Amino acid sequence: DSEEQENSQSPNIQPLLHTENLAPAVVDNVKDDLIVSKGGNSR
Amino acid sequence: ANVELQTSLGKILIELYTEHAPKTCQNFYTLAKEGYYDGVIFHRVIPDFVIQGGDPTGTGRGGTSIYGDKFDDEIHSDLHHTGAGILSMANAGPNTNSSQFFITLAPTPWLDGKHTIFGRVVSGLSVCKRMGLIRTDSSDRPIEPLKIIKAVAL
Amino acid sequence: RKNLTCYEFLYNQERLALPNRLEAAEIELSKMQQIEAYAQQDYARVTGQN
Amino acid sequence: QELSTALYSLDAALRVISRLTKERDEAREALAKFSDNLSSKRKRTKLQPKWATDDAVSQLLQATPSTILENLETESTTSFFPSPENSSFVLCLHKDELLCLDIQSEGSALACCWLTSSKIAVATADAISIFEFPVSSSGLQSVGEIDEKVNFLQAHPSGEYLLAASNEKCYIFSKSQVYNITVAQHITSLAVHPDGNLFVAGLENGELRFFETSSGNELTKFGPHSSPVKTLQFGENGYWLVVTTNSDIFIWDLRKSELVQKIPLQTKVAAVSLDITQLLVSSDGETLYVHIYVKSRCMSQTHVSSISNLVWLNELHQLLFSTSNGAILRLG
Amino acid sequence: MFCSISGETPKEPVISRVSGNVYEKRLIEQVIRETSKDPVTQQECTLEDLVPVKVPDFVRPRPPSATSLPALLSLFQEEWDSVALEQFELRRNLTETKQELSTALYSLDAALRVISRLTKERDEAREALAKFSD
Amino acid sequence: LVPVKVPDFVRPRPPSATSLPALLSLFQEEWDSVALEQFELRRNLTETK
Amino acid sequence: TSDLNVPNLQMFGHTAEVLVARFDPSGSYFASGGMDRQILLWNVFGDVKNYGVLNGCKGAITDLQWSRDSRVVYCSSSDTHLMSWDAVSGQKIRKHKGHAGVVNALDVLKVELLTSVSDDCTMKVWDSRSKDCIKTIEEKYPLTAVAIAQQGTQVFIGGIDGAIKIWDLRNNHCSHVLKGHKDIITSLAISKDGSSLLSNSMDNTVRIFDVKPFASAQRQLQIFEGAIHGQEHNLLGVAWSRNSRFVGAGSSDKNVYVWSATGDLRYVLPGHEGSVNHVDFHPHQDIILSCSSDRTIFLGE
Amino acid sequence: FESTYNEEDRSAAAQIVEEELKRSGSDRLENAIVAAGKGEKLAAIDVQRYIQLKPPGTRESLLQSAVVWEYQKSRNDNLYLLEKHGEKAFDSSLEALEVQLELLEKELVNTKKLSQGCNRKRKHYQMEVGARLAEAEVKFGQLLQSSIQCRVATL
Repeated sequence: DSEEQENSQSPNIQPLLHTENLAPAVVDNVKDDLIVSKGGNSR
Repeated sequence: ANVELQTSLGKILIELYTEHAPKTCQNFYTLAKEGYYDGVIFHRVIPDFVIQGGDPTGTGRGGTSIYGDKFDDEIHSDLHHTGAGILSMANAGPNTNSSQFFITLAPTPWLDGKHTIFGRVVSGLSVCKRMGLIRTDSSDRPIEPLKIIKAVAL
Repeated sequence: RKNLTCYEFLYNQERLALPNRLEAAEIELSKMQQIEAYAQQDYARVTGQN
Repeated sequence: QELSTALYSLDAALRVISRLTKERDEAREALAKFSDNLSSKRKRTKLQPKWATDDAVSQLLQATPSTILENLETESTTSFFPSPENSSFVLCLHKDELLCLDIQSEGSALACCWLTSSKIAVATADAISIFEFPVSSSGLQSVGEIDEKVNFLQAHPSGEYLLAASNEKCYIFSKSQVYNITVAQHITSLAVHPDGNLFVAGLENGELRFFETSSGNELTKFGPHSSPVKTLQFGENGYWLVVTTNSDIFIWDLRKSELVQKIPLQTKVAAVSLDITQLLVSSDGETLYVHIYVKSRCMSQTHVSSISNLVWLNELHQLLFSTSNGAILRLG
Repeated sequence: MFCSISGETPKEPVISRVSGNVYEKRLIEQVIRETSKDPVTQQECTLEDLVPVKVPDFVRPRPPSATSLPALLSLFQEEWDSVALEQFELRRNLTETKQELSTALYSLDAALRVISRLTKERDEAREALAKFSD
Repeated sequence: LVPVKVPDFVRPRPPSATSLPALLSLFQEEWDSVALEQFELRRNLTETK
Repeated sequence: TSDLNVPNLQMFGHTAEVLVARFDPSGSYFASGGMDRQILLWNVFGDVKNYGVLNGCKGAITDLQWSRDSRVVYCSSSDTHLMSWDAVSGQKIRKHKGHAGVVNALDVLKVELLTSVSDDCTMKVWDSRSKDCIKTIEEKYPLTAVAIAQQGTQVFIGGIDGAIKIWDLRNNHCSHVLKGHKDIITSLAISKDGSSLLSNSMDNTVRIFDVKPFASAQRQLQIFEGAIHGQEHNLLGVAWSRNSRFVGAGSSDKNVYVWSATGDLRYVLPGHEGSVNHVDFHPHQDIILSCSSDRTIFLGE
Repeated sequence: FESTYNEEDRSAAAQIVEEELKRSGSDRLENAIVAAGKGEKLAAIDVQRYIQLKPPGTRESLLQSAVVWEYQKSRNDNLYLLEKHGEKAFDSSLEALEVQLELLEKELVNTKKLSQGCNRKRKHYQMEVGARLAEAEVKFGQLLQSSIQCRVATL
């Protein structure tokens, strides 16, 4: 008897605000870190 | 599923095993669609072992998949390295596949474990056979930049 | 563009709001340090006999 | 865009609420385990010293001793209108202690009203008869009309529009008729807010029917009480409210519509009616206690024999106007 | 390919200066006739604000049966009904979105009231904990 | 210089004779076709007269 | 992530191993000294060049401490002395004598009070003008590092025994020991507020203790491994960040170590050519200072 | 936001919100006419009885035959005109279709990249602030414990 429409649709992309980010959030930092380190070479 | 690789030596044609391993080919397909692979060196060439490449930095490390860092491989028994030209992926751990890949030049029955197989080169095998004969320094790295000009997916 | 504009507005609202939370945390931190300072002065008056 | 922004602000504030309540209750348990080991208005001091001011027995006939209401004129507090059980509306003046006006109609009157012009009054009877009978004329000029008892009486500020409520879930408006058959919950308590834009009406099942006066549609239900609530009355300063039930006296706030004060009494003790001067409050019943409304047993007067049916505050707050069902009229 | 007003394909598209968007001559002209301004920017606009640009034009391929004939009148009635039904759907969408917006705004205001009340209860509770510690 | 601002926010149509401006263009095309036929045949009528 | 012109800056100078380099309390200046019996003054922002040298010391600068006024410098020498150098003019102000060995460490007070220890198994507190030790404490084994509380009655002295001694200057009651270490304590540093002590010892563990009159037993908060000490028995320093949430240390394994005060290693960055004697954090920004026994001092973030 | 919550907490907060809500409280004329008409569908009707081909009768048969003849001639002209050029116009329509398709998808991928960037900056900021408040509340709890133990220890 609860307001499923007002809650499920509200949390539809609200979880995606924390889920969709985690995919590309592990992409730019990896390449930027490698570029910053290896641009300075092994030494 | 089909990708043309305009490499610097010549033309590489690959068909992706979507039916066998679907997850590991979708990233490659959409990655050829985005086409950020332009101007990427084939940083590793070992005679009769591999030709590895696919990293933006060109230092043999890195490369982001669509998942961003790494994904989980899927392997099944009938996949094998029995031939010369199987297109596989690269990893540095249990499940640590990155955007780079390689092409086989010999049967490698010892390498069919933690390593996923996801391609068979139907044309341009001659190009890989000559890639096996490339100038290489002490490390398995070509002296001159073995870039890939551009890649269409088709 | 829907979710892009929504993300813009939520970013603006969060950048506005978080300084208030940080300031409240600092204020309560300062008060709790003051009360602990009084407590340790009391225990120090105890400690003067040690 | 506005809808999505609002919905996402709701979700964010909902998460705020979730964490907020969570470790608040955590810390409440933590503390619980930790502590284990107008200058003319009468003042509180003068009102608390109130006692019996009059002893009227001739006002009400002793043949049928019973009262159900008591109305006072705002312009003249000497006029008191206790509803008599002899089917006669008796208008009496305290100065002479005499029945100045008698209006005769077969049932015991249950409610009465007084205007500000010292001439207009209305009464309600068990015979489903509600008549606005002027005291000066001592005769009924209008008729308000059924097959069941009326549970509440109300009127618009103009004094001619009339609203009545019965126990059959039907209400009479003196040009519309809204009927709710989904709930079918009888009511016992109701009153009209002096602003006049809305009103509340407690029901038998404990829910409260809060409806706008102009629209006439219920928009709020407050059901935290059990058993029939005898009465509810709004204050005058605006933010003082009082409710009672067949076993405590509670105070409410109009904006929040939530409990703000509770005076606990025993189950067998039941309040009847409440009076407001938001300065001071008066109560009647088995246990008579009057408390200051502004500052939340302060008064104990037991000179009213029998069960006190109503209590009113006279002018200057020097004495009260209380009546009982023993045909007695004691002024506090 | 689509005029920004109705979505129609502008055979003679135009672009503006304050906000360059693809627009059709007749509709902006009727807007100017109604209100001599641009509702897109809430600014005064003149007839010269549009510049006739060169386009290859959008070829209009005919359906299997469109050769005059009552096919054309059946299409008249059908597109009448279709654009009108689009209008009904869009109007009822107005009404539903505004009522939902009002409900959401009321819920949001109540949420603001309760977060303020709950925050005050936090302040007294925190102070109660701190003062127990003595 | 004016870059392209094609995306916008509104709903396009098929570029054919299935929209009312386009359909009305075909209406007037039918009308001027039968009008042109009447023109030529009325020239022929006056010459024959 | 700062106002530095370059993320990493190498400082060249000195003719021998540099033993100490300490920031000005304002965070605008800093000085360095070592086995070359010389003190170099620097500029934190700008061209980062020398503006003065402090010559006259007849021994290696074992330790030095900036003054709160940021106008006078106190230097500890290996030749049993304690000189006071006027930074803005460079002349000898005073030379405090009285020790009987190499003066290992030095610390300054919020009030002009100096403290020091030396190999003669003694601790001496000096007034800035008395020129004599107003109080002296005698121990059985040589002391290695000191920490003075900014409030001004407790001093923590670490030496050979592997147990920190807490001395109350007024009370002279010493029956309270911060046991837990098992070898030589190289350095001690007090937190900014004065609640926590940072200890480094030759038993290879960098530990953190609480400085309060009252405790719930086992005053040891936590220990950090990794920071190893070589066979040269050097005096490796530890530092407290400006926010006192990142603790820093140097190790003889060519590593600069920064911990999160919660037991999680944060920085492991190498870059030194020899044993790193001293490490310090900037009191305003996120700069980290390095000082190694290779005639060089590193800048930080 | 960064937190580990179950949906039961969300439903409880929503029920609290519902409880507190309960406690607190152009168009023209032709278009309007046809709209009030066809609001119940009411598909408008027009004569399509030009294919029945009424047999020999009154003048209506003559009118239908003549109009059908004229429709047929116009249909002939239009369809032959269509096959004069073939489907080159159709090829151009499909090519412009794929042009616009690609132009849209380019801006779509640009927009999702921007949204992912906004997401990642947001998630970074929330991470740093949430870590700060986490250590804050931990040290608050340790401080409460220290204060209470000190106070009882003084005795």
